[PDB]
Amino acid sequence: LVPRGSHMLFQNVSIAGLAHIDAPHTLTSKEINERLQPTYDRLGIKTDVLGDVAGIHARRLWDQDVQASDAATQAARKALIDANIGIEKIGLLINTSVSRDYLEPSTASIVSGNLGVSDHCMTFDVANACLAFINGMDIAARMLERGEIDYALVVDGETANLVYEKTLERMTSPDVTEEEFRNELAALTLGCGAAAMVMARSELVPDAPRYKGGVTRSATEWNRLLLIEGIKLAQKTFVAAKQVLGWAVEELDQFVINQVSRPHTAAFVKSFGIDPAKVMTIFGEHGNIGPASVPIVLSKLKELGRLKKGDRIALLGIGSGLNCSMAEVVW
Amino acid sequence: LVPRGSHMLFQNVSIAGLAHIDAPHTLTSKEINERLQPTYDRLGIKTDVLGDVAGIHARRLWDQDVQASDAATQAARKALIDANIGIEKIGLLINTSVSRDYLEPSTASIVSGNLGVSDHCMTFDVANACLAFINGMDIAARMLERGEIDYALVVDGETANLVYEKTLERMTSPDVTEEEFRNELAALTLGCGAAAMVMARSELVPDAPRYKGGVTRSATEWNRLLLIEGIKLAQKTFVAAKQVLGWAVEELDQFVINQVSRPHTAAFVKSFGIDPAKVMTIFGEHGNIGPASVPIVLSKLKELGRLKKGDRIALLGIGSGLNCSMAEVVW
Ligand SMILES: C/C=C\C/C=C/CCC(=O)[C@@H](O)CC(N)=O
Ligand SMILES: C/C=C\C/C=C/CCC(=O)[C@@H](O)CC(N)=O
Ligand SMILES: [Mn+2]
Ligand SMILES: [Mn+2]
Repeated sequence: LVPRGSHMLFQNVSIAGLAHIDAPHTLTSKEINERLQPTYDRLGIKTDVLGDVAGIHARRLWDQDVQASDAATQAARKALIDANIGIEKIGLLINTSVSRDYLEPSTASIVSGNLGVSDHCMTFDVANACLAFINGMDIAARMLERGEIDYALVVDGETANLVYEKTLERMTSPDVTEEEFRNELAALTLGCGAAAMVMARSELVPDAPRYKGGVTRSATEWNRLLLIEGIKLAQKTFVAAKQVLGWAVEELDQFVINQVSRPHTAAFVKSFGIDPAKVMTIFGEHGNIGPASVPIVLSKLKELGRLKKGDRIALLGIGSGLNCSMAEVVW
Repeated sequence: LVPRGSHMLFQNVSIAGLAHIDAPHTLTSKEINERLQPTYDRLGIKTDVLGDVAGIHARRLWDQDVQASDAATQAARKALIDANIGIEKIGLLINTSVSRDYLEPSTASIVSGNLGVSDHCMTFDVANACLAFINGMDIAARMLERGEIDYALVVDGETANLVYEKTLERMTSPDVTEEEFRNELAALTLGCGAAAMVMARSELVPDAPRYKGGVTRSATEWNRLLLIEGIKLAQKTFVAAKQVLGWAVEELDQFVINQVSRPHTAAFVKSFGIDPAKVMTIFGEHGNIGPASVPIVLSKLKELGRLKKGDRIALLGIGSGLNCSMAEVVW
């Protein structure tokens, strides 16, 4: 009768399985710079924007022409093994990546066809920049909590090889200006990789990690500056999380944050007073893997044995929109 | 304790408002053919594939460079007027179109920024070829039924002007073959338009039309032939609808079908024995408006006064994937 925050949390949703793929090919910003060196000179910038401003040593790329669906399929296979279940159990598959095979059909239907889902499995894509994986988890959770399905797959594969090729080669043309060159430059922090998660009704997977859900706030009036507005949005979203999830910063055990740049992380951790030891980071070697960053970090934590039963894990993203979501997992 | 179909239907979800935009510029297939006539000759095809095989007289195009977000925004404004509510009531906005402004941010966040949504409004895109509008209605319904929100906007704007321009001009090049030309040709059945819907909790809008929900089946192994497999998927989806919604063909008052081609409609209506008078059609003058087709047809029905309290309306789509969804509205 009387609402309270805790009421809209999910009670019967768990994480049954989780996997990630690291893309194989390391590319350093050293190599990239040396390719860029003559156009650094030409325009006359002595600053190493990548290594020094952004703090990115290197990112990973695919070795072949891997399509988003290919990478998601691979991660999906691993996550079904992690969960110990066959594909015939899956009732929903959502694809959440920014990289997409086609305008249509959906990338989800391609991954579904690859894995061999049943004729009962519902499939669609969600797009929301870096927050989409959290969006897809929530959409699946609502079907699970209702009892419409028993298992769901949320997948995300990212490719940046073609982005680099076009952009690297603009940023060595004689006809490029500075406002041009500086804009294009952000393209070169992006990285490749993939992640997948199997979610389930908790009674099917007793004592699996629990997905409680979370909150979203937006500042779509905004669809130096991005950083400031991002932090302000995140502060407001943190209040909403206090109100629903009962969060205090000191009671949380990990912060799984979308992975952008050393300054952006720095600003985030200071502004909320977080112990940086509770914020695993991968941008400096993997670059920014977009919406796949969050589950990839969570999967790496699990695998390095860094999580334990009862840990409170905060998943959080600030994304173009602007949008900000925060959700809790209890390991 | 014991499941039954009716259990997973929505009890507290209504349609509060509905609007469509027709794109202004008529283009006939006559004109298009006369532009194509010399390359009909060259390859030596005496068949009028558009007018005779597909049955499309004409489609509508935008007069200016209208972006998907622009068209959705317009339809959205109309639907909020239809519903008699301000944008500050909206807690969710989902964009379901195939046409997209950017890889990111989401088209939804752009429409949201245009309308002026509150900082509480969650926004994201869904992509699933022609079925997405039905997918977005269902996603919103689950949030509404739970009580997470009170009002949602589902929007869809489609643009095809640029598709035509590139394609028309391939299909007049000297270097085009027949397998090429025939493939490209399907591009020219597509049309422009937009639709928006306001959904709400039923107690907020007493005696509004009721959204019950529906069912989905897939044949993603398939991600002349498409037609046959489509009908077979639809027949299986109809069985699922019988099992959940209790459908019989004769008990339904309208069939709101995604709008493809005269043969595809024909095959559909015969295979299920539907009275063609219960299947409003717009493809012959508007072409195929993709996922916007369904709500656009529903909006036209309402406006021509063709629906009455208690009418059972079947929304149905067969889409690339292959996927098939069917849902019920009770007017
Ligand atoms: C501090 C606020 C900024 C963090 C947000 C991320 C911006 C840089 C990116 O990584 C974007 O691609 C994220 C996105 N598109 O949603
Ligand atoms: C009879 C089965 C075929 C009907 C399906 C539609 C195919 C033609 C189109 O209109 C596609 O664009 C639909 C789609 N992409 O989901
Ligand atoms: Mn290599
Ligand atoms: Mn005109």
